[PDB]
Amino acid sequence: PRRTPQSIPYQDLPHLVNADGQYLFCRYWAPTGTPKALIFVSHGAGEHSGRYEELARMLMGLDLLVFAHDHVGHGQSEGERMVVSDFHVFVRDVLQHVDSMQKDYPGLPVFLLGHSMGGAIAILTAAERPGHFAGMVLISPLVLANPESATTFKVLAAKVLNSVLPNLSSGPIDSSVLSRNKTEVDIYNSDPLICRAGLKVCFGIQLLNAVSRVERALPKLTVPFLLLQGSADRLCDSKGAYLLMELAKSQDKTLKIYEGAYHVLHKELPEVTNSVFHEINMWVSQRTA
Ligand SMILES: O=C(c1ccc2nc(-c3cnccc3C3CCCC3)oc2c1)N1CC2(CC(n3cnc(C4CC4)n3)C2)C1
Repeated sequence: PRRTPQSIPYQDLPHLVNADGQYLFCRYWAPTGTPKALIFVSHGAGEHSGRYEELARMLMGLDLLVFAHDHVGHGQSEGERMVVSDFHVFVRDVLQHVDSMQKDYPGLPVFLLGHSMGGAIAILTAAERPGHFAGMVLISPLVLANPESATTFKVLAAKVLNSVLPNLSSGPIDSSVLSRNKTEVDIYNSDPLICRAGLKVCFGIQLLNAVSRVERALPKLTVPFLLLQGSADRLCDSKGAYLLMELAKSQDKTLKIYEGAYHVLHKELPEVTNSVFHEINMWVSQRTA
């Protein structure tokens, strides 16, 4: 029988088979009553859906049915770790899961929540289905990568794109730039389901594709969104958040800047994280009443 990369049979776990025949591990948090809306949680590179337990439980407490899967190559889903044939695979698979849930739960509004790479996936998902999503919550979405990281990575990308170098990777990122909360950093460094290895160059190329595709999608984006961004973000440059606010056509767009905060706002210092949870709670509550 088919098993996760951690040797657990998929028959023992919630799952979905994607269009490429790959098993995706799924998570669900459903309220005891009739849901007011559905919301898909889109995780970022290297991590997995289990990192969203507390946010998901908050949203479920608002009577939303929260659902997620581990993207291909991540967590408990299948696929060579941190490989993707094309970035759109992630978007396609989100859409499959959304479409499946909308059948089981017809007539409900559907929201997207995405962090980091998962925020770029959310943007591209909404841009593919204009008018279909009720709203998007973006936590430091990948709109522009760190300019310094992008420049040096593009040099590595040149080698892989001009030669046959299938194993080339970037150096690992220093986990301390992910959050000022050292306990959250230590937890991230301890989770066996998180891939903390240096980025394979082929995957980083797909992140460059994500950035290019987000740029082209902005003038089409009309979905309501809440955008949360730290001013000291070394992964997704804050300039991308300002550009998203300026270039999206959405009539309902709000930006909250957390001064001094690092990339992972929902795992930051308690004052930041508590505010992040409260702001998402209010924004979703106002749009599901
Ligand atoms: O999605 C991403 C992402 C986004 C942009 C990236 N950029 C590179 C990158 C790296 N090295 C060389 C180059 C690059 C880029 C330069 C140009 C293109 C590639 O890696 C990225 C990853 N995540 C980080 C990520 C935050 C997750 N988290 C969950 N908890 C925690 C801790 C606080 C508790 N952290 C892990 C989710």
